[PDB]
Amino acid sequence: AIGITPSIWKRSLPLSLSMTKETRLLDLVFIWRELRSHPELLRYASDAAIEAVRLAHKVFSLEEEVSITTLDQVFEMRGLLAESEGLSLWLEEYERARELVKTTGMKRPLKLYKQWLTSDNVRKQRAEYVEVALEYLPDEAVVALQQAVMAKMADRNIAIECPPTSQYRNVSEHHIFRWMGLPGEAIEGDVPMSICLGSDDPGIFAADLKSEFYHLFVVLTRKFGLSPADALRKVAEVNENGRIYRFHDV
Amino acid sequence: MERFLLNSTVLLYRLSTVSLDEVSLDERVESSVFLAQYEQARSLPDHVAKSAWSYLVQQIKQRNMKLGPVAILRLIAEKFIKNEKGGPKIDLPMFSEWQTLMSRVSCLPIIACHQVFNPGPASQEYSFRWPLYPYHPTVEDYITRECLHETHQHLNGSTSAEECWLDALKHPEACLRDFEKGWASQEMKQLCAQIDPSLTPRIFKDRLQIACNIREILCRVAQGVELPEWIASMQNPQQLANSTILHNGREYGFATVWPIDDKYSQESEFCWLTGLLEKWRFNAPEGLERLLWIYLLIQNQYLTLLVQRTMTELREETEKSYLSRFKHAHGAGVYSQVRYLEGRFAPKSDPNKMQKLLFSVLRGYWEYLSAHMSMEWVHEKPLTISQVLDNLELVEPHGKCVELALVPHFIKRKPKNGEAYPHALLFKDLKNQAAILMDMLKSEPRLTGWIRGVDAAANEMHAPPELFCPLFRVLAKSGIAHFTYHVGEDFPHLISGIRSIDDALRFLPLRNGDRLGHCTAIGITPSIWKRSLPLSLSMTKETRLLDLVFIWRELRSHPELLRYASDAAIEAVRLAHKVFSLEEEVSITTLDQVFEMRGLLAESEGLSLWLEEYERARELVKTTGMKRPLKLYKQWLTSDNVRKQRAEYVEVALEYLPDEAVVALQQAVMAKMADRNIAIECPPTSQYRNVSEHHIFRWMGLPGEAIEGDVPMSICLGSDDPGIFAADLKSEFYHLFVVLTRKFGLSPADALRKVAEVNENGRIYRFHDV
Amino acid sequence: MERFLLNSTVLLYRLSTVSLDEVSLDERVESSVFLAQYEQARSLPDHVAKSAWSYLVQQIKQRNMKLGPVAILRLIAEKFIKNEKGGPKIDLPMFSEWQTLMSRVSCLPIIACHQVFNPGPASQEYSFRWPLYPYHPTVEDYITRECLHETHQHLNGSTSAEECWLDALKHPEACLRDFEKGWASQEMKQLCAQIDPSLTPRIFKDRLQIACNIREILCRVAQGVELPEWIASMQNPQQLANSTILHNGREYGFATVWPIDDKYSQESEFCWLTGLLEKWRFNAPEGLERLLWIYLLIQNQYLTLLVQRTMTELREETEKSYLSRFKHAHGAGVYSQVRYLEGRFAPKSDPNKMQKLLFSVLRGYWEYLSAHMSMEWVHEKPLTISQVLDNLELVEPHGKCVELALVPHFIKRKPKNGEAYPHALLFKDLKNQAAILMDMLKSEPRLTGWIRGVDAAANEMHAPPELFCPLFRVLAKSGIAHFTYHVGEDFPHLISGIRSIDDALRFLPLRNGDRLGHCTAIGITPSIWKRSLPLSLSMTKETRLLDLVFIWRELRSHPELLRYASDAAIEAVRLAHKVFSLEEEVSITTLDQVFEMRGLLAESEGLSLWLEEYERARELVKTTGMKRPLKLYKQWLTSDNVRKQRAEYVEVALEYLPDEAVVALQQAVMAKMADRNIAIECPPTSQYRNVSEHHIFRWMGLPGEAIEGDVPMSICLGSDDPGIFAADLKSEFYHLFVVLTRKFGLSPADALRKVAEVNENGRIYRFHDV
Ligand SMILES: [Zn+2]
Ligand SMILES: [Zn+2]
Repeated sequence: AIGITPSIWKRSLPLSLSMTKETRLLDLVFIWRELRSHPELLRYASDAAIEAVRLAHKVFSLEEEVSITTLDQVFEMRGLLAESEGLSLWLEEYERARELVKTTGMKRPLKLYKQWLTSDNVRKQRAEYVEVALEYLPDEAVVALQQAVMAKMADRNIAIECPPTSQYRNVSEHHIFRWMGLPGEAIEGDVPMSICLGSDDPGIFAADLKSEFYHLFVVLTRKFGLSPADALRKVAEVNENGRIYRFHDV
Repeated sequence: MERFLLNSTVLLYRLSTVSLDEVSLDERVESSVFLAQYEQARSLPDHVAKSAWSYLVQQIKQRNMKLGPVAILRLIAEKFIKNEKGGPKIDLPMFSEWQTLMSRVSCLPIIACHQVFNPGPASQEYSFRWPLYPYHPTVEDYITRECLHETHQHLNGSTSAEECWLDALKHPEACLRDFEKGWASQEMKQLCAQIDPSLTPRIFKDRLQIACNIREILCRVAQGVELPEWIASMQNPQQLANSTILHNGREYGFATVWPIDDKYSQESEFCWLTGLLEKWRFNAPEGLERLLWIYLLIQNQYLTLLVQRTMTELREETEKSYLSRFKHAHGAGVYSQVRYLEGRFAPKSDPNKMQKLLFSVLRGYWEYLSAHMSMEWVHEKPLTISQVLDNLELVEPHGKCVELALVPHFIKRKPKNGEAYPHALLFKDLKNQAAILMDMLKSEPRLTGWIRGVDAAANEMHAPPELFCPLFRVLAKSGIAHFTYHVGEDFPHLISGIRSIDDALRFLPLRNGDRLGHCTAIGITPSIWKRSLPLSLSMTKETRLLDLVFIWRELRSHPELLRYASDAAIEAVRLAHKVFSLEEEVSITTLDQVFEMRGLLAESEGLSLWLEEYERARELVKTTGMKRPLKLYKQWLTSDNVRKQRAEYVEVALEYLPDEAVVALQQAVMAKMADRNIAIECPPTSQYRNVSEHHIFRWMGLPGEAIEGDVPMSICLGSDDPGIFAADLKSEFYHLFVVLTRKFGLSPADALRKVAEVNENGRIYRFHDV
Repeated sequence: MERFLLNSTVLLYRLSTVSLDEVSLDERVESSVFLAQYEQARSLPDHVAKSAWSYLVQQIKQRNMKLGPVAILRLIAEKFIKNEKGGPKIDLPMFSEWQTLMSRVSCLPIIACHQVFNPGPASQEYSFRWPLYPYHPTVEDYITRECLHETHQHLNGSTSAEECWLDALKHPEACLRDFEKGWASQEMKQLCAQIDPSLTPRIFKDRLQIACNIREILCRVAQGVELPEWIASMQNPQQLANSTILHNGREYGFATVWPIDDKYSQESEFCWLTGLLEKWRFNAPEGLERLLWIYLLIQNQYLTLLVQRTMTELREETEKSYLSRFKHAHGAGVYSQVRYLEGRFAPKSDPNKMQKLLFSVLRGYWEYLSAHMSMEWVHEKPLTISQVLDNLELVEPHGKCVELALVPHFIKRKPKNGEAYPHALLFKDLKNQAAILMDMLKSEPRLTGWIRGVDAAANEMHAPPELFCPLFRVLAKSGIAHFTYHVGEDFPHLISGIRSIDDALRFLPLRNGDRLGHCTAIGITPSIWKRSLPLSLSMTKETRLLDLVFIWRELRSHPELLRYASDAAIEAVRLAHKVFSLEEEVSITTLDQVFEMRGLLAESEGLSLWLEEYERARELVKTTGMKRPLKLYKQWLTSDNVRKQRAEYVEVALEYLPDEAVVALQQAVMAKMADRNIAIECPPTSQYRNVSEHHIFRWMGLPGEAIEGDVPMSICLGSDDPGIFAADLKSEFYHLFVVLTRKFGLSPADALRKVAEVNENGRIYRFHDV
């Protein structure tokens, strides 16, 4: 999602895509969170906030007023174990909710999250479907969200295993090249992200890590015009990322 | 300085009160002229006026004339009118000054003087025609090829103020009846005091009678008929205030015989004036010249009062005023000057009167067409709307004649002291008028091909756009295509006007190709909008709160105006706190929710074709999260405390928002209008010294007038000048051309392109049936 | 996802095979929908489809509807159609999606559903009209002022595919006859398998009969007539495959009484569908709703097959199809929407049939004109072409109605196994057709004012342009002004298409103002021409050699492409070495000499009006130095070895020439076209995902689509969409306007200017008599 461009992500897709209300609300909250500080995307942030409050109004069947701030509070508690205190080694996260229920000001987020978890009406509304326009956010805004997630990943030093894989006609349109920073594929505000290699091709017989390495080398040398040395450097950086971020015991 | 001798309350009073044998009135004409100039054009620096008057006397004395109407008219005619090509025309460099003069003086005496003292070739028999235009071959060729399109004609009925003078003389007692029924109104008392302090209905009547009697007497001398004996008894102009004069024991009437059957027609007036000036070519009797002066002064005063403003209008409910309207829109040639004419009329609350008005309009149109094409007319003498429509169905849109599109008005009135909700009784009267219109359209479906549009004109502040939304929706379904609504004309604040335009956009059912109206609030610059205005303007709390919400909505996303958006939000929450007498906390978000429901019918569910918007509120009341907006809106509609607080007043600084922020709001509304493809009918109109400062040029994109972030908006033309006599669509087209060519330096071709784009917008956004 | 419930082979098979009392078919409708989506739009990522179907069921269930044709049609109508101004229209933002939908679904059921569940004002009596357009005042004003011009109308005869459905129902046995006579053809077997694998003529016939019977039954319920008793016996939709149903011992017919005289007319279809949906407004019987579903599916499948494709065409040889054609080109108003219409028809090999077709066309045109003007018609009832021409001579080009220009086709067929020279028998059949045409023009010289042009359409690869040059020259002398020839549509390689256009330019007798055709090869970019193509494309050796010679000719003078020119020359010499089985040395110069003689008639001198080109070769054989070119061309024409080698195949790399070189060739052909003032009729059409990638925008010069060295080429418009039902010139004009305004960001005025230039090119390069 953070490698595919909005340009080549909507190529044979219907002008309206239907999702679940829970995903729609969470997406609106995420848009607000990430575009609050963007001076050029404040309109989109505000519209996302307004739509999020509205959709929360039915999803929760709320009669009162719920602000985007308290919606954010509610949705930051998704990491809590459901059956902790609101519904040996497991003891820590059994009580992890106790700190939350101790905070005197965490009332309405807590009860709202409990409705989100247990209420049959809220669960039916969560499974409900709603339509979203393909151009709900412009390409610029989608790229801004992608680059924000990129920056988060780079800051936390989280690597991305990228094997070669529906909307790509040719392999030269793959997002691995955008991540590797090839001219014409990288976008202005991109951030390097420590891509690692993986031998996983969904629709091929008899694939190998060497096969994918050679495929990347061939694409780089023939379609991007890179010399063998430069192409080898680019593929080797990803391959070495595999070793740097290996899980093996040191 | 010549205008002050033909339009002056002081001069009229003096001349009408002193005896006709006084003689030697130069001192007093001069003093009254200076008083009139101080009252009307105060900014003359007190010595330019002295010098201008000295030059005027010098010209009169050198040319061996006497200070009087004949000399003044001769000077004006030599200065403005010539002969070129066909008939008299106005100088291109002098047309602007001529228009300013027409705002004070009637053109017919001047044209008569021109025809007498400087006639054109004695081969083109001149038939009087108003108004006088300049000549430019490019403009004439463009008019001949494309014709002119009228989209805004609703000012004095739809006729020029100059035929209203003769209509008043024809129906003096109808005019007196209207004046009295309306002089009880304060608005009117103030207006009468501001024009002529000691006017009153009685002197109004006396002045009308004096004008009629003077017209009769001067017709006698124009024909040269024997000066009847009772003229000797006539010594003091006040004697003419009455229907008869008493010479010795007997009461003689002033009436005489007139050549033309209609003695109150502008042709008759022109003939009489031409004869009088021909007889007085070399000199005139002092008393009769003073009578002519008094007649001209009375006419000009009446026209001033009329332009600055039901029954006299009812008298335009025959197939005569409309026939003259169509003949006038058509030029003097075979092919009409005006192609697509929009005809706006007030809808009547009586079905009979409505059928009446519509039959009159349609039959006048049919007669006009019959005078320009020959065809089998089915009913040679239509008597009913059905027969007139049978006749009109045969007319093809060849383009020879005018094509009519009728648009009923909707007059908005101020809310009254006690009603269920604001503008309840107004919404009612509109409901009954719309019901009559819909029953008409039913009983005659063919009337949908001639009634194309419902415009809501009248004062902006008296009813907001959100009140007309249910009516416009219901009419849309009853078969009324195209909608119009006056917005941005008069506003307590520029932000208020911009907000009104935005509310009209986002509440009215305006479809693609619809037109709004003047929309002055998004054309006038903040620089030239606060030029003689107090540093603080007072508005109503409801307008203040809505303006703050609008500012927040439009400047949320502006990185450079976030401070103003935040302050607007905070002030909006505060003002809502008293207006609603709320104890709890209301956010700007819920305020926005509350104020997006203004388009709902008040008596829908919170207080056949009407069923849809009777239940339109049910969706709102179904949404579980729309509680507090709903109850708050109900308080806004019904609560007596909230209504009193809404009518309360609060002060706002003139620089509450900087020029940059106001322009940003204007450009946001511009972008909305361009996106929805809504056109703006812009006629020429308080803060503009010169016509070159008009916002039409900003909209047209002239360098030095357009602002960086402006958006084109599809301006259409309209012949509506509030303060002129005898204006026309051709006159306004020529005025725009003259301003563009002389003040903006544009070549004739470029100026013609710019004016033609607006004119063609009239055709593109016409309401006529295709 | 709604399109897969109205156009689906799997759904049709399932619904037509299971009993009418099965009930509860949701699982299966869903599974068949996913199969249809995988078969048709494969690129949906397998979960977007799941979600879309879930949303569809959610909408149906919330609005208390049952999964079926009524619900699907209601959803589509609410989503696409409204009421604005006059009659229903499509959203401007939704028009592109509506066009894509029209490529799969018929519009009449959707318009009926809109008229039932969301009618406009009850004052505009709606008469069904196809297709549905969007509304924009600028476009409507432009159409009213300038009208639209049709230069390319040759796709399904000249009628939309939607009336062909009713024509098939009217003549089921004619349609069955055509299907069988053509199902023996391989091309057709492959097409039928690719659309519906198990189609066969027998199920074709059964489906037509089922559609007819369902139409009769549903007409009964639309009128509400007593549900005849034999409906109970009807249990399985296959029972409707036959002309009669057997209830108990008896055979009952399905026919009933119909209100309108023509029960197979689109008005009758609309009336029946409107009545059915009105009766089923709230619910419908499951069995009858399934019958309606099956009818819609059968209609859509038939239309898909028809659009993706003699006798049924012969049945359009009356003065009915042409009269409807002209009435449809004319709008609903007094003045025609289409001004200059080019009418293209296949020339018949029988003089009787040709006279027949032409009398039908001319009489339909005369009837259309008689329905719009009143004049002394000489022969009130013309019976012969001479009488119809006597009638038509009185018609002036005022502009009220359409003006017809007839253009006979020339269908090119693939060369056969054994003939004297390639396309000998084809050139023959063309010769006989041209002879018939010339004898017609002789026996009636006035027919030259109505037959203006000989177009050669059909598949490009089946006959090269050089074959038609003698025919076009002879016709030019027989009195046929203007010539047209399809080029650049389908090519084995982009270089091959560009070469074909160049050959057409330099061999056909195209004069100033002539038009070529699609010319896609010089509009499609090399970037978007190789998107799903194999890295190697195989062509014939003759095309390969000609392409190499063309590359050399065009890149000789290019300093940056000299390497490609030299390689092309070397490869051309090599390939000529086997193709000609030459032992000696042949240079590229003599190869060029050989291949410039392709315009010569084969049987001239190397193998009355025809005399000129019979001897045209004598000049060549006179030139002493033209030996080896002549003998080589004779080998090229006659030698069996050379002909076998010509039909041989060879592989060419997709990147044989770089994008730069291909663009250089395209721009060279562009420059040739601009110099010779040859226009390009560009209708909207495999490698384009979205319409914004069409080459018409490159030709129009939009930023981001035009290439640096492009040359304007006088593009004209044409209403020819290969894969849509119910398309129109107005529809394509609006589609171009919508794309320009929404995808390229152009203002309405700029977009209108760009589309208007192409439209006006249609008038400038019209073939009509001046
Ligand atoms: Zn107005
Ligand atoms: Zn074609």
